[PDB]
Amino acid sequence: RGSHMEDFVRQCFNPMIVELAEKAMKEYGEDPKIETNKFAATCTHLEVCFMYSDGGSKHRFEIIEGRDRIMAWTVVNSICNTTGVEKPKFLPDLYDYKENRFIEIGVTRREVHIYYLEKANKIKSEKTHIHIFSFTGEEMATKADYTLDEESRARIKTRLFTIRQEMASRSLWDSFRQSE
Amino acid sequence: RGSHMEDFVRQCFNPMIVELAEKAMKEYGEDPKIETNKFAATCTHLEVCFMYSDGGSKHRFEIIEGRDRIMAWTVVNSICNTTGVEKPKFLPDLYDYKENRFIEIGVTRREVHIYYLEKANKIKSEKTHIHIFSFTGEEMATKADYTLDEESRARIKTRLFTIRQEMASRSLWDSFRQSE
Amino acid sequence: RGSHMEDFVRQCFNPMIVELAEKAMKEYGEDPKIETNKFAATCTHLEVCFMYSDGGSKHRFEIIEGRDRIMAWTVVNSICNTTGVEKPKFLPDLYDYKENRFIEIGVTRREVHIYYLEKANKIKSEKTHIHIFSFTGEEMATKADYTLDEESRARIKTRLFTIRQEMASRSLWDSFRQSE
Amino acid sequence: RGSHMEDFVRQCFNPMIVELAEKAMKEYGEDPKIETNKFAATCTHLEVCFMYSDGGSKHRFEIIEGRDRIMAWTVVNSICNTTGVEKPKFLPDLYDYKENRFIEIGVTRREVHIYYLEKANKIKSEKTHIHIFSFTGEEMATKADYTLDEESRARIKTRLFTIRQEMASRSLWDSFRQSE
Ligand SMILES: O=C1NCCc2cccc(c2)OCCCCOc2cccc(c2)C2=NC(=O)C(O)C1=N2
Ligand SMILES: O=C1NCCc2cccc(c2)OCCCCOc2cccc(c2)C2=NC(=O)C(O)C1=N2
Ligand SMILES: O=C1NCCc2cccc(c2)OCCCCOc2cccc(c2)C2=NC(=O)C(O)C1=N2
Ligand SMILES: O=C1NCCc2cccc(c2)OCCCCOc2cccc(c2)C2=NC(=O)C(O)C1=N2
Ligand SMILES: [Mn+2]
Ligand SMILES: [Mn+2]
Ligand SMILES: [Mn+2]
Ligand SMILES: [Mn+2]
Ligand SMILES: [Mn+2]
Ligand SMILES: [Mn+2]
Ligand SMILES: [Mn+2]
Ligand SMILES: [Mn+2]
Repeated sequence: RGSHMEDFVRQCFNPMIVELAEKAMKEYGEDPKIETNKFAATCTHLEVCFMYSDGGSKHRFEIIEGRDRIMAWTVVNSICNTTGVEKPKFLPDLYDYKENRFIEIGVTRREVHIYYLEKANKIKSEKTHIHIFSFTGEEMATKADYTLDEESRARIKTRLFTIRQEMASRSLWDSFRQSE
Repeated sequence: RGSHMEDFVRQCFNPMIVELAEKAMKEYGEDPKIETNKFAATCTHLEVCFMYSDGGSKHRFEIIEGRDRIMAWTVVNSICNTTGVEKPKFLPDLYDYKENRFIEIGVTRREVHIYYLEKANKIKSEKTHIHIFSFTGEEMATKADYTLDEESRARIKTRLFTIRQEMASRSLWDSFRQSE
Repeated sequence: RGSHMEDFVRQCFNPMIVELAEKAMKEYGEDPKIETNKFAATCTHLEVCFMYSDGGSKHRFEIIEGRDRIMAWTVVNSICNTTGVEKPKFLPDLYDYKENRFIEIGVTRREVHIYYLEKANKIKSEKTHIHIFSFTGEEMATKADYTLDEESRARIKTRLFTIRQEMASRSLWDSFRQSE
Repeated sequence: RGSHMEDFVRQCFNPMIVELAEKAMKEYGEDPKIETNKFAATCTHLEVCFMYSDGGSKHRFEIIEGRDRIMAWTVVNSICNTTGVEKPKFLPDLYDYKENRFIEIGVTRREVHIYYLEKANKIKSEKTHIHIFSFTGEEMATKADYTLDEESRARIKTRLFTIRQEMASRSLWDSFRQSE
């Protein structure tokens, strides 16, 4: 295919993130060489989920994103069967052992307002906490409970805007923006 | 022997846990290739003991389980001879430098209620703290003092239920359950 | 060139610091083999900046010094575009996610009093926090807010005086002092 | 020489401790192959000093023991010239950046009472904090200020008694005891 977006994704993100995103897309019938915008988004979503899990105390989070579908659901079942929390219909991204709730992390190129609306209406488990990040430095969380402290969330916002700058410097941002 | 339980234990637990469990069983005249249920249980008990020791503050715990019998008793003697705590008749699993007591960690396929009864009656040192975990997500500790915080114990419960699911998915749980 | 200062810098600082200082000087048209005093100063400034970033809590600081000019400004733009802080005219050394301000770290062979005066007058962004260290063990910070706790700053002062002793023992301090 | 004490020291302590003790003894005209009791004591003293430095918060301690005489005094001079603390006449073992004092750590086979007396009378700098450990599990510190918390000191006491047991099991304790 020879996409410019593909070579930028491989130099922007670390090899473990790229490998997990490639495996995730292929598992769902998506090709990272063609759907290069989806390739960038899944890497971005993966890195955001991992910085998020690094922001709290040790042992605080259980990472669901980044596993295969079967093993991700297996850990969800164990979390539900040991904490009594209701089983979510869709795969979440983390579990907060402190607040005892699942977290769905979103990363959007639109307003954080409209994307949360889509995710809140998509998921039926109203117990699942939602936390949205934008590429412009905005965020929005369920009940205005942002889970982490200010500095951990600020790192994610800074990293997101750096990716945007790197994309625009290569004339790839406009195609990435009008693709969500 | 060629046991399905053997190959699952080697892929479920990390190689250091398997090696320590193999050495522990052989030291007591048990063969991991035949007593494959005991092989799974000792690996599970070993991993639970190590996650437990990782749950507290640094330097808080002294790990007794996972050593050879002679060296495990040597550290117990040093702990007793330096803290004044009475020497337990049976080998415990950890020592809590914070609460100044030995901890016996149990992992059961039955009710956490009955297993503690067996361990409390087995040990005569009533000073030794007892902490039981089940594969269903229940726990029970001496004086209702669970030592660690909620999230460290929840990780162990989640991990235990994941092992149960992995066993049942391979049709090995029923033999493991009716073997304790 | 065969400078004694060059061989001391390579044995005093760790190879990653030397490599970053060499790249920084060459990027600005300076040669570490000739401008050996500048070579020592940039290594010292780099090490001080990194010990500083290690002094606070995790995630607290964003390191700007030690990057290439383009990437350093790219992260600054993301920090400004996500926190609303005004863009500084000159490249700072760190960003404090806790106090929400940029930090300019200085290391001087003169009085900490006069060097801050030069840096305060050089920078127009009065929001940028200034923190000066001397080779004699003195420090001076904006609004007397020294950011870190006492022990993290004391380590830097101790390290600075050790470098001075190592220089004087090799008869290189006097040339280094009367060069700033 | 072929000493039993020599081979036990090499299997009891980690190779970095043995190497530092060997270098320390040779620097003072002592041979680890002959003065095997001194070899064991210097390894024990070195390990105790390092567990001690690991007991406090990060950045809290500056390790003086384990360096060459010239570099150990160079760091002492920098600590004194930056904190204003008086220069000790004899090399201490650590510096407490929290309490702003040097620490002399002793390890004795006699009563902690008599050994402190020798060290307090040896050193003239009454500012230098003294902390003694015994192989029986006793300790004694200046002004009853034990610096670290209870659990960090208990680890050192446990480790000391384990070394004693390992020595006595090899019939080397009695020669080690009546050698101090
Ligand atoms: O967890 C998730 N799993 C999805 C795995 C996946 C990978 C590749 C293709 C695909 C599914 O099909 C897309 C189905 C229609 C959904 O449209 C999108 C588009 C882009 C991102 C997301 C969803 C998304 N955002 C998140 O925040 C997530 O957590 C999350 N997906
Ligand atoms: O510490 C322990 N050391 C035992 C070492 C050992 C290994 C292999 C065989 C064996 C002994 O013989 C069994 C003797 C009869 C005891 O029956 C069992 C069966 C299964 C687990 C345990 C005990 C057990 N549960 C714990 O919780 C422990 O801590 C613990 N053992
Ligand atoms: O961030 C910085 N970037 C400068 C990068 C650089 C490297 C090599 C040569 C050069 C610039 O040209 C010098 C231009 C005139 C400035 O004179 C000096 C001399 C010595 C140190 C500094 C400035 C300095 N002190 C700091 O504290 C800094 O943070 C800092 N520089
Ligand atoms: O720091 C120290 N540096 C000494 C370096 C050294 C190594 C080998 C031989 C030697 C000196 O000559 C001995 C001179 C007479 C002193 O007798 C002893 C005997 C055994 C231990 C100590 C002192 C001692 N105890 C501590 O606690 C220390 O801190 C400490 N030494
Ligand atoms: Mn997801
Ligand atoms: Mn998500
Ligand atoms: Mn046990
Ligand atoms: Mn047990
Ligand atoms: Mn700078
Ligand atoms: Mn600077
Ligand atoms: Mn000493
Ligand atoms: Mn000493």
